[PDB]
Amino acid sequence: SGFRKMAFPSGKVEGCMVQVTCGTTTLNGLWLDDVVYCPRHVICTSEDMLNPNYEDLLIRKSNHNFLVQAGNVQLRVIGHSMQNCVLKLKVDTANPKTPKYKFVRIQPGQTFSVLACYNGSPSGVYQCAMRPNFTIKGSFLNGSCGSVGFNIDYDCVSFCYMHHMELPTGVHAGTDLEGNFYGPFVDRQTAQAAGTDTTITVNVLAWLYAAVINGDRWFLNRFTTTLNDFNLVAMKYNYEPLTQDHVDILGPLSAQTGIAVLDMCASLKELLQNGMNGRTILGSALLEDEFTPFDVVRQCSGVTFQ
Amino acid sequence: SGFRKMAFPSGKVEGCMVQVTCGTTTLNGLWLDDVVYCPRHVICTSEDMLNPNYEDLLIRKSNHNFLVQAGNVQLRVIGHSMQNCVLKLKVDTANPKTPKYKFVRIQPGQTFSVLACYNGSPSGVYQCAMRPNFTIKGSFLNGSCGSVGFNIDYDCVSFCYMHHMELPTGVHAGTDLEGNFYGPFVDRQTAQAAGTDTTITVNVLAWLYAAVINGDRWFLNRFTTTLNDFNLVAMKYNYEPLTQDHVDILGPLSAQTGIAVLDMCASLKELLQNGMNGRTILGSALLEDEFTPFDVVRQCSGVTF
Ligand SMILES: O=C(CN1Cc2ccc(Cl)cc2[C@@]2(CCN(c3cncc4ccccc34)C2=O)C1)NCC1CC1
Ligand SMILES: O=C(CN1Cc2ccc(Cl)cc2[C@@]2(CCN(c3cncc4ccccc34)C2=O)C1)NCC1CC1
Ligand SMILES: [Cl-]
Repeated sequence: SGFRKMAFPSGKVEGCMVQVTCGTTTLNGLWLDDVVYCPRHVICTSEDMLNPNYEDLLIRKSNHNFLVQAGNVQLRVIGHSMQNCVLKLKVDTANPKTPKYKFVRIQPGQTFSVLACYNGSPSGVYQCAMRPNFTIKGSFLNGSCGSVGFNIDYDCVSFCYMHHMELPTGVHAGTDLEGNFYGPFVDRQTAQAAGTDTTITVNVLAWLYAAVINGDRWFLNRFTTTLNDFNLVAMKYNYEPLTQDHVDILGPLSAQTGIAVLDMCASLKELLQNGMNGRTILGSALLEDEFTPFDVVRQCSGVTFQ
Repeated sequence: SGFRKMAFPSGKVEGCMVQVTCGTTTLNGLWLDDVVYCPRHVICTSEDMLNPNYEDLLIRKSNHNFLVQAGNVQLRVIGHSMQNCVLKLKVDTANPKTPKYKFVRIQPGQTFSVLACYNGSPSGVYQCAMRPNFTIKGSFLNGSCGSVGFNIDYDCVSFCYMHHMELPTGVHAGTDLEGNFYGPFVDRQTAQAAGTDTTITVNVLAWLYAAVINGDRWFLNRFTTTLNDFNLVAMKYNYEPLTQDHVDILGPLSAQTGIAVLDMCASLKELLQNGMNGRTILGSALLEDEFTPFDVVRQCSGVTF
């Protein structure tokens, strides 16, 4: 029993974190085999950020301008290249702690663990979701750039995020491990703002199923809804539209509890209209949207507390 | 910017988790040097749990009755002993991944990271606090016994909890690594219940300071209070009494924000008597009490391990 915001064990990722320094700029790198991946803005000063010409800044650099430190050992850079917004530093030593891994680009609504790092040293691990506006609500200070997001389903680490910046509203933006930004952001200090964010409806529904599995049903009702009527109401509360794909993905949770997806949608409609009236759901007074259907199945018991 | 419920990196603990099997019971063990530590109830069947005589159950066991598996390697048990509610299995191989460590017993209000494990394999990591009633609000299924709680300071892992059982309300109970239970619990199948819990006041105050550090200031006011007048409010709302020690511990957070502790107490008093009026603090509609003053300082400074 219980339901917590749970991160993947971070050990496999901790063994990949290194410090990358270019001149006066220091940040984190990810060392997999003989390559260290890091944000390309490691080659920029604060003034370079207004309108950086990364190609012009990079051509002036040699391999020995990049200092890479793994623990208390200096790695030797023997090559460098830029791929989108990521710098790939070829080193002369393969990481002996390289886990089984993949680079995966995730969609909004998907969750992942973040290993926050400073100076190549891990400080903490927490769970995040890619928001519908492509930002993440992380906890990152200056020096955290290059910290990564990942999932570890079945002993293989799937790297999905690398940290690059904090937006004026205090939320965060970054790239996949190929250097492609999530959202319409650029690694430039120009006017950029997080678009209006919305609630991840399929995740709220998954978390309501989690509350039912753990033995709570106070929020259910005798009503049902059509998908379009549900969407017409939900969008009035800044909730993402629920698609037929989301209904399909909720199938196993619907089967385990015996509650049809559109019946749970009717409960969600009522909760949006009424609030919780002094009650909580899984120890929360707000509707939680950073647990996916897959996360609930992973954490919750396969047996419902009927 | 940002404020999240953050756990310590779990790598140093993952390298210590093993599977321990005794007959039909399978749970997790902690392998440090040549000893594997695990709940002593690994030697019990469901019927034994009704009224177990652990010394009598243990004397009937040989070293070869304990199957210890580290990854896909079988460890050989060469000795066994019991210390309080923990079983210590001497093995023929020292763990090459043993970190620098200490066994520490924590007080209620203190937080720690839990590395939830099943069959000796880590599944997840989350943060939690020892409640004033000595239970923890964890997330554990059958097979999670032997999973541990810990904190890190520099390179040293301080092991503070080992998981043993779930109570009827869905909360959890366990021991320190010397096998002493937190709370008035026993490792037996009998009627046991979590006592009435209270809110960790010093932690709520620390989290209000974290909200001010992050730009949330709507709840601040021109008022102050005495510690005596605040404690009368705390008792009325099921909050733990705030002591001069708690005020001293909040000193660095008070200095960073320029808000006196008793000044923050007057803000909490008004929140307790009026609610949030449709507002949130750090994305929460409830007053959060599972961040200590040290957790707030550590997260807002970037301490590494
Ligand atoms: O003070 C700056 C200037 N930043 C320009 C800029 C522009 C583009 C890119 Cl890709 C990167 C950056 C920087 C590189 C470091 N960085 C940070 C990343 N993660 C957490 C942070 C926490 C505090 C300060 C900085 C952080 C950036 O956003 C610095 N940004 C933050 C202001 C609130 C808005
Ligand atoms: O059905 C039982 C019988 N338990 C007796 C008992 C008595 C004393 C001790 Cl130390 C241990 C135990 C057991 C050993 C495993 N265990 C569990 C630990 N953590 C999460 C669990 C989740 C589900 C089931 C069991 C769990 C215990 O509490 C099993 N407990 C669950 C009922 C709510 C209360
Ligand atoms: Cl995805």
